Amino acid sequence: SKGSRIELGDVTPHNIKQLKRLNQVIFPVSYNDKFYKDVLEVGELAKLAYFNDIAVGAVCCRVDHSQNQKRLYIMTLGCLAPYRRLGIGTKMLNHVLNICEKDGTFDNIYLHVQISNESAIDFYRKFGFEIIETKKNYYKRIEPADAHVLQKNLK
Ligand SMILES: CC(C)(COP(=O)(O)OP(=O)(O)OC[C@H]1O[C@@H](n2cnc3c(N)ncnc32)[C@H](O)[C@@H]1OP(=O)(O)O)[C@@H](O)C(=O)NCCC(=O)NCCS
Repeated sequence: SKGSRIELGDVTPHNIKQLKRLNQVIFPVSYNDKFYKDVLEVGELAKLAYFNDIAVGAVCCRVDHSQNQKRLYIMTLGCLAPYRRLGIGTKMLNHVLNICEKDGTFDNIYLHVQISNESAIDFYRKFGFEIIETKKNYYKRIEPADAHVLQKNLK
């Protein structure tokens, strides 16, 4: 962490415009105004990521109670293409893993990855996420439509 050029910051009504902008470039699915209203309310579960004080990424999560578990759902975690492989993803994922660890009541953390997202699969598997399912036709508008469900067990 020391000397690091990467820093995470809070999402606020002041920089939320910048979050949406980042998400529009990085992620193939569009998020509605509800998404953005909700992110302003999850506190530490939404962050902007900065490299040399430039906003280049963001992570947005939600608490999920499904399958009789308490789950952390990563809805978006990503950064701008020219800044990849610099540790920014790791900083964002470690931020969320650290919250779950301090809280202690989460059963797992999971997310959906388009089957073509080789680099995302590589990234999450490095941290102990596993493909636990491939959902056919998960995505409505993009090709390919299928998504892997990646999950890391915490319990
Ligand atoms: C997936 C993503 C978040 C990774 O972020 P990042 O900052 O590049 O990740 P990091 O620099 O912390 O790298 C983490 C480790 O993951 C693995 N990894 C990450 N990207 C990889 C790639 N393209 N190919 C192979 N391994 C990769 C590596 O082991 C890497 O460590 P290393 O650089 O020492 O080899 C990034 O590629 C991204 O923003 N993707 C677009 C958004 C997306 O699809 N995210 C998934 C949800 S839909």
